[PDB]
Amino acid sequence: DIRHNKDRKVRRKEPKSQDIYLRLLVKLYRFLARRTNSTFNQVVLKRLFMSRTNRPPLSLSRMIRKMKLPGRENKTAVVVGTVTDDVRILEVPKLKVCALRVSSRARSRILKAGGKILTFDQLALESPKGRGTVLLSGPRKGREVYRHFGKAPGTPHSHTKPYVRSKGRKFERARGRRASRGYKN
Amino acid sequence: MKASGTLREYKVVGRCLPTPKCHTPPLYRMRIFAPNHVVAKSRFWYFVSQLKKMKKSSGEIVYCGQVFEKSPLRVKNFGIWLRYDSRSGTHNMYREYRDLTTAGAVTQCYRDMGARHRARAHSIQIMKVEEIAAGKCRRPAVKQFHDSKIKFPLPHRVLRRQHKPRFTTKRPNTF
Amino acid sequence: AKSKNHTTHNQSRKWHRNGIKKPRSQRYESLKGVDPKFLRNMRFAKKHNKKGLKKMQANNAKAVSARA
Amino acid sequence: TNTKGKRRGTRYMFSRPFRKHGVVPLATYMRIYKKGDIVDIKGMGTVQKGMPHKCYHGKTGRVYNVTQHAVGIIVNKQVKGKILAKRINVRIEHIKHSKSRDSFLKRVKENDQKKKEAKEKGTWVQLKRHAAPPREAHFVRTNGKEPELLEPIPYEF
Amino acid sequence: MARKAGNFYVPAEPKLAFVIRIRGINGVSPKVRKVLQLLRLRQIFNGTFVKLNKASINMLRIVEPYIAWGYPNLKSVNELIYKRGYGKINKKRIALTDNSLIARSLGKFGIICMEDLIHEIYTVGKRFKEANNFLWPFKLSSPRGGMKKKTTHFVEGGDAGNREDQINRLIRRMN
RNA sequence: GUCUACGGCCAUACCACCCUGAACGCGCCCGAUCUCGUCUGAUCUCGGAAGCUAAGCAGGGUCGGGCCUGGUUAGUACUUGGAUGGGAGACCGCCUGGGAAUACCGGGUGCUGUAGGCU
RNA sequence: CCGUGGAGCAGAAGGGCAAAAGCUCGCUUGAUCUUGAUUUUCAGUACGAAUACAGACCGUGAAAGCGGGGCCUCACGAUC
RNA sequence: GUAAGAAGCCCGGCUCGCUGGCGUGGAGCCGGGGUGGAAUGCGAGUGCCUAGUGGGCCACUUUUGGUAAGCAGAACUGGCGCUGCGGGAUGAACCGAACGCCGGGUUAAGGCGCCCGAUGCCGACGCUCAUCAGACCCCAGAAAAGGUGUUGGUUGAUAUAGACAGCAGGACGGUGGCCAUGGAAGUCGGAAUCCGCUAAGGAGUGUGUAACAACUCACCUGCCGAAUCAACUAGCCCUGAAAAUGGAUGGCGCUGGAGCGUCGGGCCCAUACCCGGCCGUCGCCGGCCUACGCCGCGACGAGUAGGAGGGCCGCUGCGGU
Ligand SMILES: [Mg+2]
Ligand SMILES: [Mg+2]
Ligand SMILES: [Mg+2]
Ligand SMILES: [Mg+2]
Ligand SMILES: [Mg+2]
Ligand SMILES: [Mg+2]
Ligand SMILES: [Mg+2]
Ligand SMILES: [Mg+2]
Ligand SMILES: [Mg+2]
Ligand SMILES: [Mg+2]
Ligand SMILES: [Mg+2]
Ligand SMILES: [Mg+2]
Ligand SMILES: [Mg+2]
Ligand SMILES: [Mg+2]
Ligand SMILES: [Mg+2]
Ligand SMILES: [Mg+2]
Ligand SMILES: [Mg+2]
Ligand SMILES: [Mg+2]
Ligand SMILES: [Mg+2]
Ligand SMILES: [Mg+2]
Ligand SMILES: [Mg+2]
Ligand SMILES: [Mg+2]
Ligand SMILES: [Mg+2]
Ligand SMILES: [Mg+2]
Ligand SMILES: [Mg+2]
Ligand SMILES: [Mg+2]
Ligand SMILES: [Mg+2]
Ligand SMILES: [Mg+2]
Ligand SMILES: [Mg+2]
Ligand SMILES: [Mg+2]
Ligand SMILES: [Mg+2]
Ligand SMILES: [Mg+2]
Ligand SMILES: [Mg+2]
Repeated sequence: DIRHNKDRKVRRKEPKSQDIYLRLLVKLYRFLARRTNSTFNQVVLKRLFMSRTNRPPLSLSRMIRKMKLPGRENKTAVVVGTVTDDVRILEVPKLKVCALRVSSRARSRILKAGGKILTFDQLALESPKGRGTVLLSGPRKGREVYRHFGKAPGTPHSHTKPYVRSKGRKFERARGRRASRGYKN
Repeated sequence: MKASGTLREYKVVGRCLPTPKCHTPPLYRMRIFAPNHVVAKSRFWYFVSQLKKMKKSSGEIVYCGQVFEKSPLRVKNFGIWLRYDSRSGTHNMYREYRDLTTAGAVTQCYRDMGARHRARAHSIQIMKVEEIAAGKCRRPAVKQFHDSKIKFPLPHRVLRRQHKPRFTTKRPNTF
Repeated sequence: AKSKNHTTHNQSRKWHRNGIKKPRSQRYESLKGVDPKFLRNMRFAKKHNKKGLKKMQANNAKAVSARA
Repeated sequence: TNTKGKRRGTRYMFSRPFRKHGVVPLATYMRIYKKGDIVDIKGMGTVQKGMPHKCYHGKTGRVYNVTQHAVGIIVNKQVKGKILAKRINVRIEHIKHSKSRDSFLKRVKENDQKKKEAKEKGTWVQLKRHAAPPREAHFVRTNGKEPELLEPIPYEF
Repeated sequence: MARKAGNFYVPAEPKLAFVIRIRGINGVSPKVRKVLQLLRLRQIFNGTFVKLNKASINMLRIVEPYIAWGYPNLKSVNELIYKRGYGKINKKRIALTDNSLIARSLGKFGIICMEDLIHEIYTVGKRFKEANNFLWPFKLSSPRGGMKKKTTHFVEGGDAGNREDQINRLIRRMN
């Protein structure tokens, strides 16, 4: 017949967190994505099940750049996860944004520009089908854990940052990193 | 080949596909004994491949028809030509049978070959089947019946019903 | 204590369990191993393109838009 | 234990064919090889400078680099587990064009010509290929000649 | 009209063939297991319709020892569509009870009714692939008369082989 | 219908013998002062134009030898898959598909890419 | 005079070579520097060997070109 | 091994320090227009962590060493180990077939005299008699050779111009011929080998004599009177065929078969197939009824080492209740 090794979908359908507010958000967005037949509702429901790693914190300057693109004048920026303040920029536009657990340093920086922010329940009350929205997400591969990954730190094209106890001289440098001692990668 | 049950006569005509080098093939015909038309066509293909450069892919069968006996009510004598294959080597053979139908004579030939020589139907090639007169019958077992006013009893007839009156006070007379 | 030396039995099954699919074919595969002179010429042609492109190509685009 | 080598077991693979020895024909040099064309690899014994490995003999691959006296070919070599796209630098003495790509180009040219020509006439021409369909019902002819009877020949040693 | 002039007439080769799986699951080579999976014949004693082409003929010849294929009849197709008819509007096997089930999934081509489905199956044309793929592999029961020499080819006296006109007599007992 | 110069295929066009070659051309051929090199102007190099198709060369012929192609060998030797097929084995037959070569016989034996001189 | 490789190419064999890779002659060290990528056992790690390039200086022939060792397949070695 | 398209083709224009007679060639970029391109089947791609393993064996086929091995060593595929179930009496690998718990029907392989379910069919054709019958891949026994024991076949030769068998008669002359010698007078030897009357007799097929004699045969004929002789070939059976506790078609037994070969119609049952109920997993989901709950449909459930999830299974103690 047919093998049963890939018949079970490994994706998760229930948030492992026990946060009551997150549970209520899931209970609301599940009904929305089930009824309104909105792919935006579907994807924002799927992004709520994700873990801490799959929900990277989007910075403020990245969202500034994403909103500065043409066609994002009055559209609402939606970030499933935490948006953090950026100290590298000095001036910010109106920036009407809806996110989850906005940092306090960015709270004042956004409220002083004149733009108003709102939460996920307010977003659902305002635009159920998700009209006039831009879904943004932070750098998922920007995590440091993804820099130690690859094929192997021994192949001549590794650039994979092998695990080292302490960084400096005489620490994984002699045999396999230079042509003087042994070989070069 | 199985030759299960009774055999059947099939006239099978066939020719190669029309090729640009030459068209209108000679359209060779054969007379095959087989239980059904499928194995009839298979045996025809086998024989025409063994005879000439013809195969099932490069050739085709035009017509395959059941052939009925021209006189099913007449007792006839048939001379069968065999090209059978034994355990040591293959040999030719001429046999004679007495039956009403050509298919019946071929069935008798197959059964008699399989019984007397342990030759399976895989290695039996029926070469020629022709009705012969009583004067050209060389076999004594068949020639002993070409006598009018033939009379013989049926002595020591079996009971054939041993188990219907399985328990009885009788002893069969058998006469 | 003689033992078995080398066989390749029960290997095609192990391979076909995961798959022997072809490598990922993608556009713009790579530029490694290419002639260094050719690569230098390509870099020069790419970096000197915007010097004359944004004017003559724009004029030709306006011309063909006026044509159709 | 099998004496792995660079040219082990090519006694008949890298040898020149019968009655074809001597210097290389000059036609194989004047052939043009550009980047992206599909070519074939066939090891030649007349020259031994840039001959490929015995595992790439008879392999078909596309060209990714061109130099003075050689070409760079991306060949899909099937290692025990998977397939690797390997870059090989082989001279032009062992490389010839692949007629499969030429036939495909001729077919696509015929197709884009046939459709461009039939668009005006409005006839939906069937330019898509198909397998060999079963032949339709045809009428044979015997012209009065009786079909010849075939009989198996008796066995004779 | 051809036999009047003493000339034979050959019909066209049937463009549709019913294939049934005969052998089991375990103990099969991958070369034939892949073809059995591609023919939608996974479990034993199930049958599907195949459009006969140069590729399909060789695909059936590759797995000949594990299949029994033949040329289905109109009544056999009717029975297989009515009694054992199951279509998949989604990844599930829904029984064919109402014409709306066919008109919703396959009505975009003009096969709204089950009669249209039977016609498209028996008169293979431009929209045969979709109609054949919409039908779930026909799960057939075991035969009544008993299969003779399951491991042997039909020509030798078995059942696993080409049964061009004799496959209907087996379909009558399998369904 | 042909040749020369440069070439692709590299014996259908190579080998041995025998016949023909008008007008160009190829060459044979006549001579070592300069360029050049050997024992030798034989060979390679600067001077030709007294004779020739004797030779090379180009065509034609051999119930020619080779080469290519096609029949025969032959659905024959082999071979993919199958059987609770035979035989004690060696091996063989059958079903489904593909299908070789030597003997023997018959047919051919150069086609063309660019520049040029002739009838 | 015949002579298609029946000799020779340093050495065990295989492949390859004829105005040649064989013998002779004349100049010569490209058997020298440098960074990468690639092939071969491969875990596609290293060593060894080898391929095609590129950047300077030279050899050779008139020149196109060839040469960064031996016509090719072995002739060789991490840490400290 | 490659290709069977939109990552492709046609068109126009720019860049090059690459190459270069040439606006030449080749790469890169931009711009607008035109997807239906062999069949069949399927949802794919990708990242991280990672236990166990690192002694294997068997089978069809191809093969290396060996005389051979249930020996050692290889290639593809399958199986056991990782595996139950129906047949092979018995069983690791054979034949079917793969495994949740059940009811009905059917079947694969195999079988239908009794053990033991089903031939208790008025089953068909033919072979076979053993004082050692025979009875189903692996599998558990056998060869060369032989049979005037039967049953088929082939090549041949004779016979009303009366054969083959049987009874009876003849079986002579040249010539006790040529080489031998103690004896060879057809009969121990070498080479030869004819002739005449006949109806036929062979320089003679064998027995015998030291040799001669004698019997007998090839050959012809008399009586009877119509088929017969010889050599091969292959099916059963038989000889060939001898091992040690009493004993193995599984046993009883079986001979107009319960044996061998070819088959027909029925019948017997597996965890296999079809229909239906129930349990669980997965997928698709349905509803604003513990949402961590409540439903609906479809397809699948075996498994050592190992990896995960659930437990309203269980033991002890602590904070709340
Ligand atoms: Mg499982
Ligand atoms: Mg997994
Ligand atoms: Mg080991
Ligand atoms: Mg029944
Ligand atoms: Mg001088
Ligand atoms: Mg001088
Ligand atoms: Mg001179
Ligand atoms: Mg001359
Ligand atoms: Mg002359
Ligand atoms: Mg000749
Ligand atoms: Mg076989
Ligand atoms: Mg040598
Ligand atoms: Mg040699
Ligand atoms: Mg250089
Ligand atoms: Mg051992
Ligand atoms: Mg072994
Ligand atoms: Mg174990
Ligand atoms: Mg397993
Ligand atoms: Mg098992
Ligand atoms: Mg059992
Ligand atoms: Mg089998
Ligand atoms: Mg099996
Ligand atoms: Mg049951
Ligand atoms: Mg059975
Ligand atoms: Mg009973
Ligand atoms: Mg015996
Ligand atoms: Mg047994
Ligand atoms: Mg034993
Ligand atoms: Mg006998
Ligand atoms: Mg007994
Ligand atoms: Mg199941
Ligand atoms: Mg399980
Ligand atoms: Mg408790």
